Amino acid sequence: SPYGPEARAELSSRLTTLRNTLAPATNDPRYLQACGGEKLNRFRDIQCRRQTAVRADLNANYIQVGNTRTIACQYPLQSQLESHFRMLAENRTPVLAVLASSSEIANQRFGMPDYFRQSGTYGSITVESKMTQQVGLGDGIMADMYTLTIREAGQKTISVPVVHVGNWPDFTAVSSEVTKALASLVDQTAETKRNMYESKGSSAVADDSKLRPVIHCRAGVGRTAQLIGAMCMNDSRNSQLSVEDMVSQMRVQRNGIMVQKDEQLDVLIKLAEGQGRPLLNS
Amino acid sequence: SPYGPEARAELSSRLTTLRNTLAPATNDPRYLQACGGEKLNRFRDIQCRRQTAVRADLNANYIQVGNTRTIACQYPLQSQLESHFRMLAENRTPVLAVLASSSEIANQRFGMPDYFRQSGTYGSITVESKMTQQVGLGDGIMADMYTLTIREAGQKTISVPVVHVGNWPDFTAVSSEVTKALASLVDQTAETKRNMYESKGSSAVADDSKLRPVIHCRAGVGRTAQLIGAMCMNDSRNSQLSVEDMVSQMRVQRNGIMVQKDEQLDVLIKLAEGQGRPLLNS
Ligand SMILES: O=[N+]([O-])c1ccc(O)c(OS(=O)(=O)O)c1
Ligand SMILES: O=[N+]([O-])c1ccc(O)c(OS(=O)(=O)O)c1
Repeated sequence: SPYGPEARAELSSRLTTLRNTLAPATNDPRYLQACGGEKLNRFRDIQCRRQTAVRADLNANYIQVGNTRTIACQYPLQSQLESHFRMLAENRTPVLAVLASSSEIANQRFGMPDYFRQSGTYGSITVESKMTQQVGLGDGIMADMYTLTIREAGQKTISVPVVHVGNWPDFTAVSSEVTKALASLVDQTAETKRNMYESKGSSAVADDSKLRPVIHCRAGVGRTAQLIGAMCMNDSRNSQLSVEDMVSQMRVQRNGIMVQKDEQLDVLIKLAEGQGRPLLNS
Repeated sequence: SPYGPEARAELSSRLTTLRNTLAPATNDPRYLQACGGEKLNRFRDIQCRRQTAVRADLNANYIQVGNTRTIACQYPLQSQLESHFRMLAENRTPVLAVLASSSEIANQRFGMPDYFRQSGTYGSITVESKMTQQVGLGDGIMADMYTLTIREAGQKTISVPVVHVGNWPDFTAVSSEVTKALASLVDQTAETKRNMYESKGSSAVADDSKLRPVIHCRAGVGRTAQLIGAMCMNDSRNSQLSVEDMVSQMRVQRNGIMVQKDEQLDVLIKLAEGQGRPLLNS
């Protein structure tokens, strides 16, 4: 069977080799180094591939999986909020998906600023947050939506749709079903916003680096990778892209931890199976 | 005014761009293609989004607008009736809303079989039609109700409540007041039937692809989309979902013609205004 134990063990074997190869050495030239000064990485061992880095002072990467273009990042550190908002505004972000829970954000020990549910001033940037719809995803998991309006003197004002999975559970994986519902919602939100930009003749439409959904959880490697994998499977342009391809691509373009847990890879396996998409490359 | 000429012009503009982007190319990969064979699309330019298609041999789509889950389809071709009945039964359809007029049905040149007002045999499926209540909706518009009992050897017998509005003319919008009364009746009918299935511990309750109201008119883009929009505004879970959201969601999940006529979009605007719901996204 293409989705049996033997196939799963082979997929695991190829991915483990790749994680090992991509493990960051001290002062690794493959990875962004703090430039710095200020702490760049939220976690010491969770680093940001230099050649696909979005900004020199964020832990954030452009990732293309097949045809699917995204940005994946860590939850921005306190010091990084201005730069983070500048990334969001410059990208003409069509959806920001935050997969860290309300309980994580509320936990002062974790240093995850509640930057999208309240208004605020961050250096030369001001941000206004407004609550919009709430969408159930299944299993009682809820997406709370917002718009963030980012203002800065001498810059165009940009509003960004936010999808926040406020009760992502901390003790269990989220199911493939909830994952698929979340990828659909995030993709739909992006498509509505991207359409507005296309309608106005935005020059961002022509720029490979712009109009990318931005996805973060806490480290930007576990929950983030599970959603990015599900989004690439939702994309009609990605026929025949294997699970091995998707995960290898996320790993090379961000770090070797992308899809951090077995349960996360299992979701991607189950979604692929549902589509009759291959796990392994021939 | 957020409901004035300027707002409405901007809404139309965004919706037009989307329709144009969604236009099906010859052999478009975003859309379901005829599997042979028999005609799939009742109208060659009214196509069925592949990623949300219900069955490979029907022009029919799962649509979720905010939290509201439905199925929208074209009036089934004769050769599609058997598959159409199998969709209805497998979905444990809580209500089937038919918005095609008695005149259209009667017009033999339109090829719209009278599949719900009479009993019949469709391959291995037998269907028994029984008339139930009649509910007036305003402006002399009438909802005629039925119960379709679908039987097939070795399969569970399923009964489907039908709401047929036989006097909503093709290419028109009934008033916002009639639309609101029809959405209430359709939602109420589904609620009663869904309750029955829950009382019996039906497995369909847990399944997101099942228990969806099914709505069709002739093409499944005009009158259908007006009703679906009204149903989503009747759903208490959809606070702050904009008209721009609702229509963009219907378009991405079926085709770019959803909400075919200005007058239909006008009913949705008028219903939104009545609720202080936004027309546009920020
Ligand atoms: O490795 N980590 O540093 C790490 C820490 C906490 C997380 O919750 C996590 O998972 S993640 O946020 O889904 O990527 C990853
Ligand atoms: O868009 N169309 O090409 C189309 C064709 C026939 C219809 O009868 C129609 O109207 S509809 O049945 O209310 O969707 C729409």
